[PDB]
Amino acid sequence: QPGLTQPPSVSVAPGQTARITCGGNNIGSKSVHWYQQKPGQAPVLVVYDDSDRPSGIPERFSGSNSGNTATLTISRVEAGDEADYYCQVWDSSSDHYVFGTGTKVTVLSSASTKGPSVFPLAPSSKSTSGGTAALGCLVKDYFPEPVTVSWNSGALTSGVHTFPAVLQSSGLYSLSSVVTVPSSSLGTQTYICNVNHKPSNTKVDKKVEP
Amino acid sequence: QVQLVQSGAEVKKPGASVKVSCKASGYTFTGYYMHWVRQAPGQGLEWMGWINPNSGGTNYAQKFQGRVTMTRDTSISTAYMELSRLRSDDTAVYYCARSPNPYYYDSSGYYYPGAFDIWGQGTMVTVSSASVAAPSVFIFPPSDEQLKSGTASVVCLLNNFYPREAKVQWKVDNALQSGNSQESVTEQDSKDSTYSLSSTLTLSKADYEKHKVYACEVTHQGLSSPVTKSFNRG
Repeated sequence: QPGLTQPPSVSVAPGQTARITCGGNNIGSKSVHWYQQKPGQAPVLVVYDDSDRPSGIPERFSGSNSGNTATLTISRVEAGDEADYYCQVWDSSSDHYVFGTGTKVTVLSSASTKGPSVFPLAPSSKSTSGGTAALGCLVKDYFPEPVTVSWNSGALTSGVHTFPAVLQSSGLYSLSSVVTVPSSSLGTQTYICNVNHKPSNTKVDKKVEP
Repeated sequence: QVQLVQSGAEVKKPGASVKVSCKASGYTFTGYYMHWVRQAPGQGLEWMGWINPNSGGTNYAQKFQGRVTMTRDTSISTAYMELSRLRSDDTAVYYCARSPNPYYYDSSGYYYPGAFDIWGQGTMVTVSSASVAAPSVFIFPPSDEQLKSGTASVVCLLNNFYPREAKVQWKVDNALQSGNSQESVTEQDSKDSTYSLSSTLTLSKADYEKHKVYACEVTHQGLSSPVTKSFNRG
């Protein structure tokens, strides 16, 4: 356990309590600092230690630690709490500053867990002018994150570009996954997009052709 | 009020060296340690090191030990960080964060040694080794099944372009669109070192039938004149 480890992602609905964990050696006997970083902004020091927190910072943020684990507890989560969170420790013996791996937290729309609807992105015009054809999959209206999307069950990793998701106004996610191949290949062989969405325990396989 | 102001965004090349300034205000410069900590896009925070403005002394991490030098000017109350022998994975946002000297208790009331109580706004630093390339713009009309769903989504795909900076605008009946489309970008850093962009313009079916014509316009640096890709029913 050389560094500080945190769960990569935590999601919670408004009004709930979010508990973020931090792992390390002899952390309970140490002071643990928690920083918050909203998208495109600088980190801010949220919790120095336990309930000791800087000026102008909500009483809902509280710190804790026992043995090898520490915990940032966010009581009554609000939409504004949606940001990345980093635990941090200082070893005064070797004068080392260590951050955590980071925890992306999200405030849910409280929408029902929904399986994705994958529509085909068919090439016709694009194939022609380029000398290279772009075909794809439009994975629409799923919740929550994430989905994994392969092509031909992993038979090709060459031209595939899997884009990040976006949060629609419906509170659901839209995903795009494209791949580029020559027209010659486009004519003869089959192209299957394989969508695997764990949170709904479903999966779809869609055929993309001329 | 206490504030830290860093130098503007900078663009460099592999092998070169970058310098970043940090201007402190609203407090005693010599009373606090000044740290430098960076983060790569979509990565975690990584401590680079500290300088003590009062004595000028420094302490670097073992990773950056040889390449980085942190200096200071007390007169203008400014700290500096220089990174040499730059490579591509040094591409990151660089923050300067203040941390209380354990030997200097302040009248502020909040004695927080070991923590970074104040952060700068950050400085963007890019290392390329990549030529400037125009996008490959493709377009996709909505699938028939999606039309059966009642909604329609047209997709604009800008492929293998450099740099990130690009403009996308949607035209229905030669008319500019605002407040409908959403977009996303992927950085492939392996070979191309380029960014691919997916834009999705979403309308209802009714507007889709009643409007009768669709085009996607894109303006980029690497291309001479704005490229428009068009498509329609038929």
